[PDB]
Amino acid sequence: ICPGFLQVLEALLLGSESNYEAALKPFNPASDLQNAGTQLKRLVDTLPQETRINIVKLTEKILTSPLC
Amino acid sequence: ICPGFLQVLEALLLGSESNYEAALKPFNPASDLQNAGTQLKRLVDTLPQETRINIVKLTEKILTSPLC
Ligand SMILES: CS(=O)(=O)c1cc(Cl)c(-c2cc(Cl)c(S(C)(=O)=O)cc2Cl)cc1Cl
Repeated sequence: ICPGFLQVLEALLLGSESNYEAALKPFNPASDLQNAGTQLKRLVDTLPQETRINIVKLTEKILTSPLC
Repeated sequence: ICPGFLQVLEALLLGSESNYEAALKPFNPASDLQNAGTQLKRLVDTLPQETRINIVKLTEKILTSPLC
């Protein structure tokens, strides 16, 4: 799952549209499910710039939190 | 990283607030980084109900996509 998911990590924060949904193509998200992923991208293109590098530089401290 | 991250998966979609930030406590997200995680929760409490079970039932089809 690590590999199949980054194309969405960028299409989500480092993307704007077309790459996020097209990135979900290989995942063939259910109907509504995909719908939620589309808006998921909007919320990303609706925040400032620091909030962008933040959730991107934040999801790492929450998931891949270095240190112990 | 699989384990340390679900407390946020629920605090994010199955949560509203306090559990999401408090869930990031153990991850000690940087300053702004955490800021982005706070709004991250708002965007979740700002969508309908199907969009909620969707991104939750969607992030699985994108990441843990069954089948091949
Ligand atoms: C399935 S999806 O593509 O619609 C999706 C939706 C969300 Cl909310 C996140 C997400 C997940 C988390 Cl945990 C955070 S955070 C690092 O702010 O908690 C931010 C975001 Cl945008 C990630 C993805 Cl890939």
